Amino acid sequence: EQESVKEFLAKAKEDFLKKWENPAQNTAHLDQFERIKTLGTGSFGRVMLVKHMETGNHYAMKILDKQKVVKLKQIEHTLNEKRILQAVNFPFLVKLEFSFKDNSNLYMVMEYVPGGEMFSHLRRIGRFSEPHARFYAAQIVLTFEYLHSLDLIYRDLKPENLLIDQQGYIQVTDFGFAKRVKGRTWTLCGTPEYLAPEIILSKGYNKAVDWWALGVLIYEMAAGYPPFFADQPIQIYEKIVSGKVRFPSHFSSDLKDLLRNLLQVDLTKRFGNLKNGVNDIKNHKWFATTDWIAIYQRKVEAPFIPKFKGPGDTSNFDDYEEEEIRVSINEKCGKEFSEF
Amino acid sequence: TTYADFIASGRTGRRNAI
Ligand SMILES: c1nc(N2CCCC3(CCNCC3)C2)c2nc[nH]c2n1
Repeated sequence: EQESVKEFLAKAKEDFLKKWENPAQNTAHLDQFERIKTLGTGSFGRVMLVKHMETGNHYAMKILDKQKVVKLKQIEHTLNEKRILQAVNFPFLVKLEFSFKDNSNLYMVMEYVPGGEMFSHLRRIGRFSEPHARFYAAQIVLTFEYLHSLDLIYRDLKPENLLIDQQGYIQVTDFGFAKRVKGRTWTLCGTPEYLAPEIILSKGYNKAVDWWALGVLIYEMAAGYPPFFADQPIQIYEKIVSGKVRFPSHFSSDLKDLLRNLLQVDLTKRFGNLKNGVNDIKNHKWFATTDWIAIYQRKVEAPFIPKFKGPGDTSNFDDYEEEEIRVSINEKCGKEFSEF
Repeated sequence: TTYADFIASGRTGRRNAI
């Protein structure tokens, strides 16, 4: 049972390390894509819907301005993002199809996930029923089991970073804070609402911060609002560090029990961080109806199927101000992004 | 209600990374 998981994970590590040690580089060119529409813009850069002319396939192309990455001190984080994304392979992790760079920009061409962000659906509907949230939570549990076995820390879990595919399953799309680390790490990064108390308290932290963020995600999906919110991030931190969580009266006893163990300030008591590892989560009563293999194999019927008018349809995404992709005649930050 | 307090807050949109 856990022997089959062990075997699966061992072959997964073998495939990952080959790509980790020998990364794919310069696999396409900007001129091979027809730029269609901006899907999103933020600290992650700009993401555009593109059409690959040689195949007619649609993709999501992330554009990062090299000079902006430098000013924002995201060089190493950007090199981590691309190195890890090109190396991983899991049903709930978005595929990196091509990467390349020019004088001005870095480009990551990923599979286009047309269902839109979980965030959009979650805010509109208000909240997900427990079976609905459990279906998505189970996919993250398996994804973190996969990632952590490769010594990867994720650090960017939130509904804004989870997309819904055509089959109703989750696609984890944001590797900007992902890092391969064996010991502890100290970078202050992530989103206020999702930060573990050890990150806020400037301690060295590890993969246990991803299990805390999962507690935050499960609560927000099932309640419609996060366990710790305020108008200012300082007030959110004050709530996270105090050891108090309040649950909606509609929360089941099993759900509250799982969430008290995930949103555990004490690391020697936090689920996912103990001797039994991920099995403390997989075997919790709230997950009793979950068939982990059927979830991985994508055999379970999804609680929600997004509206899909056709290929290239962007109705599940918000509208953004379009800006022209300007490529300078001069190479910027060549040395910094040499390995990209 | 907590839902009404959340909806009236300035943190219901896409949240920026720190
Ligand atoms: C569709 N849309 C995407 N994005 C558009 C919405 C914002 C995103 C970046 C921020 N985190 C969620 C996804 C990027 C994708 N990023 C990768 N694949 C995608 N498919």
